[PDB]
Amino acid sequence: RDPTQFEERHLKFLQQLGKGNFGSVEMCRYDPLQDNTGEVVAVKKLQHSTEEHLRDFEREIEILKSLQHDNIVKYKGVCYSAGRRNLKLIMEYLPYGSLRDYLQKHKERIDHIKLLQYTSQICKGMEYLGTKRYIHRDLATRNILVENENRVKIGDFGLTKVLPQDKEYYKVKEPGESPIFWYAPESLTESKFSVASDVWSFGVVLYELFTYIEKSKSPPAEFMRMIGNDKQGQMIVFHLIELLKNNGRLPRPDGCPDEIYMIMTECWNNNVNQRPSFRDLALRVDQIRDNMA
Ligand SMILES: Nc1n[nH]c2ccc(Br)cc12
Repeated sequence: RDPTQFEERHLKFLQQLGKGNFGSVEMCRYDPLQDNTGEVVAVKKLQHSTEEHLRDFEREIEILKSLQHDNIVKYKGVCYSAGRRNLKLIMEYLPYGSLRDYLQKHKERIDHIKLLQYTSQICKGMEYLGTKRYIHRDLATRNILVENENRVKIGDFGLTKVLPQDKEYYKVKEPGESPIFWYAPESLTESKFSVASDVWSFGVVLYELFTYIEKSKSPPAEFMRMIGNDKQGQMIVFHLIELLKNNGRLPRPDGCPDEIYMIMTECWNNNVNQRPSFRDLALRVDQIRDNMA
């Protein structure tokens, strides 16, 4: 029998874990003996399993399956439905949930040493991803999962794209729901996504971590304040682009160490080529951890 081949009939629903963009994730027990002793897994499925969505979902599955790293959620297998060929992605279940909820829950009880451990781990997952020429496009604390107190993993790849052989960016022609408050200026203006725009988003993740997910301090709350809460729909994007062009930025989180703040601000460079590399960020973060320890 194939362990990566899961029969949907044996999957028992336990609880809902999240909904992002097109897919929904559920906690399920794979219980073929039907006695509640089987493994608990996370199961991602599509809410609207159209032709086009299914095609994109299958590419996402191949992306995750190709990744093997301590800080990337583990692929376990796939479910296939008879007939129209609906797909479910089976992944390891990480019991402490999303980093966003985890931090929002425990707040400052998670100290700076711990936050920088998570930062380094996120950096390393992204650096590895980049070696495969994948662009995440959706790096945010809501897409990072907590395995235990000492380890986080990048947990969703629903927007992930593979770079063309000959280009260092991927251009999205018809944008869907976009996390614009995590987007680099060139992603907003030209829909260009690259390792460097992932670095920009990583700076926003660093901001998220050091604000402890204080709601009034979220990137959407802060950017909306800066452009004016009166701005709506497409005008938000127009004014955000103008703000960023004029070096409008998220503020330093209260109590943030200057060395960490410096990293955020370097990630948020309008000049794409001047943003740091994930290889260098991992080294820099680990050095800061070493100095603190
Ligand atoms: N809690 C989780 N464990 N594993 C997951 C995979 C994807 C998503 Br979304 C959540 C989880």
